[PDB]
Amino acid sequence: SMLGERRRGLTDPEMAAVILKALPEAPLDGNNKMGYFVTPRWKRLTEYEALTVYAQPNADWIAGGLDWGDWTQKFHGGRPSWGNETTELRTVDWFKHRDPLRRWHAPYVKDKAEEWRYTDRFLQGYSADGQIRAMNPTWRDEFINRYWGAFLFNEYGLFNAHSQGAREALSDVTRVSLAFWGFDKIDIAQMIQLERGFLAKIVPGFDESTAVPKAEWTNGEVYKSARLAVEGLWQEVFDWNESAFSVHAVYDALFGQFVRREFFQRLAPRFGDNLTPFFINQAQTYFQIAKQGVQDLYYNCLGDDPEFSDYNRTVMRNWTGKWLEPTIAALRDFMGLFAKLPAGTTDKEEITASLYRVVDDWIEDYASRIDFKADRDQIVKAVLAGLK
Amino acid sequence: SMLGERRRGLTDPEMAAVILKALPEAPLDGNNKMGYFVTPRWKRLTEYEALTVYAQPNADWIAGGLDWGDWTQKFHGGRPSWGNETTELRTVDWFKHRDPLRRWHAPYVKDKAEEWRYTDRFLQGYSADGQIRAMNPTWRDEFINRYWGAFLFNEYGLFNAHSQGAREALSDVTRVSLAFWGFDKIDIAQMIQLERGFLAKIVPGFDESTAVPKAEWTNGEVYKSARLAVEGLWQEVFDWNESAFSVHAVYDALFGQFVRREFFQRLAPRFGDNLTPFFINQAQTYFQIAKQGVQDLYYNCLGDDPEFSDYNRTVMRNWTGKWLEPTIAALRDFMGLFAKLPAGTTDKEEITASLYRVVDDWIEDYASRIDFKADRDQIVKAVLAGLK
Amino acid sequence: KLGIHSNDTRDAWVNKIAQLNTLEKAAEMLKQFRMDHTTPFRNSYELDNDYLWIEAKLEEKVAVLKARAFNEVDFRHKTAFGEDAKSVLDGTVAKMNAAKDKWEAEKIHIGFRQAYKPPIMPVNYFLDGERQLGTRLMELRNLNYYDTPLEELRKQRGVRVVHLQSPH
Amino acid sequence: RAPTSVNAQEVHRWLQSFNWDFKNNRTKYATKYKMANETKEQFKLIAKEYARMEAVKDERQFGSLQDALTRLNAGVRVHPKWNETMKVVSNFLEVGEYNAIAATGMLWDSAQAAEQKNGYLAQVLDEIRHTHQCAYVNYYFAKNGQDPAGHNDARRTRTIGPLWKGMKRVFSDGFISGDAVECSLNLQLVGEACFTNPLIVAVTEWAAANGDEITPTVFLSIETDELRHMANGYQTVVSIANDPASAKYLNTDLNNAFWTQQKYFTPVLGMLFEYGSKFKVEPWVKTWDRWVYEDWGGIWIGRLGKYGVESPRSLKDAKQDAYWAHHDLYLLAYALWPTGFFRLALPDQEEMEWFEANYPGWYDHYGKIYEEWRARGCEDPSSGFIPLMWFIENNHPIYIDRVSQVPFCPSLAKGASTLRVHEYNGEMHTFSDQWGERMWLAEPERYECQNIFEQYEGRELSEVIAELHGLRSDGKTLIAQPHVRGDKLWTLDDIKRLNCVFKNPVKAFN
Ligand SMILES: [Ca+2]
Ligand SMILES: [Ca+2]
Ligand SMILES: [Fe+3]
Ligand SMILES: [Fe+3]
Repeated sequence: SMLGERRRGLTDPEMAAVILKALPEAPLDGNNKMGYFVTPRWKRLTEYEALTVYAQPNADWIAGGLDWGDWTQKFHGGRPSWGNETTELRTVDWFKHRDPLRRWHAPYVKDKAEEWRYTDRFLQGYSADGQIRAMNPTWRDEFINRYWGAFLFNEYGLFNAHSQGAREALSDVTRVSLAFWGFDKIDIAQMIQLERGFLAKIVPGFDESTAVPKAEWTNGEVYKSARLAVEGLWQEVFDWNESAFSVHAVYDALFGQFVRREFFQRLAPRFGDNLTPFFINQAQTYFQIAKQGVQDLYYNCLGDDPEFSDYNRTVMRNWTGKWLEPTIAALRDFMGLFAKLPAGTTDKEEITASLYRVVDDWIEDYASRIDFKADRDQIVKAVLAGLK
Repeated sequence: SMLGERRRGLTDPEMAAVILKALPEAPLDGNNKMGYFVTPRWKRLTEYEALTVYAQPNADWIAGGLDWGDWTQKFHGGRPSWGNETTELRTVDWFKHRDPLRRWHAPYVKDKAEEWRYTDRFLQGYSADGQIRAMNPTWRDEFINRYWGAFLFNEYGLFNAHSQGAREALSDVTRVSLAFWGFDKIDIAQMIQLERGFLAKIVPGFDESTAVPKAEWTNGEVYKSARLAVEGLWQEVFDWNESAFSVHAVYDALFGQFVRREFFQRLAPRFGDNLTPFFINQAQTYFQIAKQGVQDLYYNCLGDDPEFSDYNRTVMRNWTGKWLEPTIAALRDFMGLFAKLPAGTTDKEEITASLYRVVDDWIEDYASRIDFKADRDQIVKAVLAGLK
Repeated sequence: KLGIHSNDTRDAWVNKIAQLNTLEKAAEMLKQFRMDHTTPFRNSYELDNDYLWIEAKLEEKVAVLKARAFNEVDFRHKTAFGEDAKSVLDGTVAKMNAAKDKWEAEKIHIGFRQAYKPPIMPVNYFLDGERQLGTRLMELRNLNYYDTPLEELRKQRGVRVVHLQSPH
Repeated sequence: RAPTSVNAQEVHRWLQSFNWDFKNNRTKYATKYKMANETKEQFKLIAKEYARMEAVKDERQFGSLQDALTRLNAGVRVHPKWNETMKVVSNFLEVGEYNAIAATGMLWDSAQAAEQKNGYLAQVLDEIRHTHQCAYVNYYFAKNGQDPAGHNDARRTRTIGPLWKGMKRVFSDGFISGDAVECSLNLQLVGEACFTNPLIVAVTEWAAANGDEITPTVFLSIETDELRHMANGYQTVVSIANDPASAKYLNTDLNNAFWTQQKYFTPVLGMLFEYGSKFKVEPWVKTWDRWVYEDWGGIWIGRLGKYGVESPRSLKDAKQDAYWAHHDLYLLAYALWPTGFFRLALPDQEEMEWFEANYPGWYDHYGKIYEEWRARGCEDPSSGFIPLMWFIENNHPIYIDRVSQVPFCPSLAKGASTLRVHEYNGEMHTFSDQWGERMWLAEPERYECQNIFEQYEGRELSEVIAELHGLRSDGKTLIAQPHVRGDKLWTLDDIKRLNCVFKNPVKAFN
């Protein structure tokens, strides 16, 4: 019926009157702030904190927890639902972390959703403006489809490296930031395939199939030492804090930043390709989004923990060193691609300047934070020793 | 107080009871489709058509109007609020036009807003990732600050060219598309300035002042004929369709597409400039969006009008020849910018080819639509003459 | 001074834990604490309300010391005792796949936790074990889970049945 | 040169080829089953499209909240009983959403087929949206409500009471501790399929019946995300149904899963619905029977039959123990009202007529007790009376199941009254049913959760509340109350003077 059948307490005369009659004449407490007891990272409490902090039911025996008692149900053997034992790192309070961007689900999907639709329009303009006409056939069929297409699995692998962390993180603020770091990675991977799928639609004869890129990844040479580092950070690491740290503050900051930015984002232009750099723009904005959180977690919080500063800083340097090597190995194996580029596309003087940029940045954004002594020269020379 | 003081009929038991009692058993008509009497362009009437079509109170003496009688108040002298006398074109119904993108206000600001936010994120990730390091100094300080910047006034002029149309357009659907074509142009002009203001922040010594690019615009040679054409389209055309048609189906289709895409989009990537191509992507997207509306109005509705097709085509051919000449002059002078580039940046063949692309795109997307007999060889040859 | 989060019995252990300044007894004391105060097989339940918190406050001190008194290679392959992480994991899994029943398997897993739980064993190997050890325990346990009547099951667990009330 | 683009499906076409083989490509969690890496997911989503479909729902929801609803003062014109009830429903469901995050992350790890992982991953995100959605409901009610206490700090104040322990079992620990597959049965196969999904809508029905338009606005959004999780749960069984181990463990983990969930919600939901409201929608008996018996245990379970899934054996039994369960529970809840973070109310004349009408014999037992309690002054803070006292005086011990954490009083209950007490290695254990007894007997080290009496034993009530900040702004008035009126609110002092001292009830057996 036009009026319907269900009567509603807010609008139904009889029911609403009963509700109104039962109402007090003033709120039974003037304190209307849902996260009032939470200690602000900034001047005022943000919606981000009120909605996130302490949603995890940890007891006090887990740094920061506010509940009490053992869990109600545990793993066969007795393993706690969550516990201190799942990470080498120790802290005064696991709830100290704060995403500099204050990203909860809402803002998070709002931004990626805008990007998705911005992306869709971009592709329709690009195709209608016929920009594909100025793109180098070789670069397209060989470097974007094969090598770039194969890097899809690199990002994809770094994504899955977040599965355990999504299950073991010791706090809500760390769990959300972490899940977003992983989601952004799968995003990029799917974006590399999106481009390949696009090209297929406007470039007859272009196969979107992963077949080619996959084989270059699984049984290739360019990304051999690379895949080994990924299969390691993902399946061989069991400490959630080691995966997040190692991946975002070691592997991906060196190998990843060099490949995405110092190779494609830098060479794609010279081949009349404004398409790929469009997606690499996203992956780089994302990288910088994550980095702020990854720094706030492992440095501001852990590395600078008022009681375990020394401890963590040591364990991290330990990881920094444990992975800096597999990283370096994955970078030199990448060099074998520079001899694939048409003769006269890039001299080593550049590679040295770009290879030094990935390292230098890494040093100012990570290594120097945990007081890890890194030698720019030895690093650069090491990966170079595999070049051409 | 907690409950408030104003009583609402939807919630106040007493008032609601009064409203509920005066209500009918069901709706007094089952046709709950606002705009139900509008001939849909597609399967079913769209929200875009319903919220727009017939909003303009035209009387039957202005093709397609549903009202009757003269206006209530006219200009001193007798000039009608709206009238046939403000355009040379004729049609059987001014309300035929449909924006292929069905953009009414909400969708429009939604997309531009996403673009604003996405742009904001881009710059932060671009700046934080330190990408200017790789941008060639000369290209940045001379070709972006001076020449790209100067192009800001070209787009600004084209924007202003839409002022009269906003007041004179004979229908709501046409007015709205016009307003959006114009508003998209002012935005581009502002993005070109957004880029300069940005470089001023991350590149020490870069002056964001518009003086330099403005002196280039108002006094230089490279843009001389372009400025002359723009000043004319803007202020010497008193016919709202000649203005919109000539701007989008002649001048911006040739000069604009050449400068944005065949010069800047094409050359910036060569000088390690991913910054400008970012904004050009928007302009090209906007250009492709407008083209659809422009083609629907001038080609599908007017140029193919069942009663005035041959007439409108004659007039648009007239307008095309009128503005093709000053547009060729605009391109001819632009050719001068090539001699300003670093030796070996591009050659006569690359320029001639890019020139032929633009003209061929123009010939099939516009000229051929009205049977304008355009000769590609002749146009390119006339422009090439400006190659200093 | 009674409390749930702050109480004498707790202030007592931090006072005690503080005296530690050698990874030696620290590591040893953690294992003891675990043997007496954790799991159904604990030696006592007198710290029931505070053991979880103290255990962690203990693990902390053991971590800081083990970090300062261990080289990088060992810190991730050698237990706080001196044992070789891997060798243990593989031994415990070797024995677990040997167990002739749930009852045996059960004792191998629980005992494993009490002994090598970090900061003793490196987390990587610990959870790696937790994967295999837990898989064995469950496989045996969940096999014909309901066939054994409660009466008989109760004798197997060996509980002191103190009271049974059932109108049905 | 036609305007072209690429969509979710188009990219998802090759998502399956994203995973590659290598020695260590295996789950990090202990399990008894093998999920086929050949499994597919129903919805072909990409991170980006997923973001878009959820941001659209957000815009509506938050638009209604911040605008139309705020203008209608929808945050205030809600019945006092329901404003309270939502402190529990929203925050308690919040933990379910939050642990479901970890749960699906664990399942995302278990999955081998790239599509199944993506399916679970999609949920990981939904649960995060739900965690924040439930958080927003309390947040909104705290800011625009008639009583912010409880809504504003349930996250910490919920730790004072016993109802919370049980919630954690089915919605926290149940979702993540154990064979990943068992955790999937708790969460998706039973949790969401049998309870969560339909209660979400049910909650909106009761909310609207009581003036709450805020909750319907948020829960209905959350609702829209549930068909993906159930599909994830369904695909879980499909991914193992082809494995021999499955036929050897699936039904046993599912039955434990069924009992685990029903054990808490059967009594708890009925109580929140029928006692935390003024206007009713439908007797819990009706609802329960329909949900669990005909829909879940009937239609839904019937679909997986072909996959080797049988109706839980403890099903008949669950029905037996159900009828008076929620009515039995509220007695304990109100009796221990000072341990909550919300305000409870005693049934009024209209309600008592409703209960008796729909639950023959309700008055002769619960009705009379409540009237007895009220006449004695349980609502007035100068009476010095707390119903917990009535339980002591009439020798009616209140125990806590060692497994489910659910409070039960066998000497008074009109529902089940079985009681099994054991002792093992110096500790006593109390069980309320044959199924939970078995789980402990078989897996004693999985359930070592200290009950409320164990922790509070010897402590004076007033100081337990004080230490856990069970007070309101003024630091004098309690958050919890034995009535929902504006005046005569009990203070910590009114409690201290009672001189109530917690005792471990199992100790009576010596
Ligand atoms: Ca000149
Ligand atoms: Ca040449
Ligand atoms: Fe959920
Ligand atoms: Fe769900």
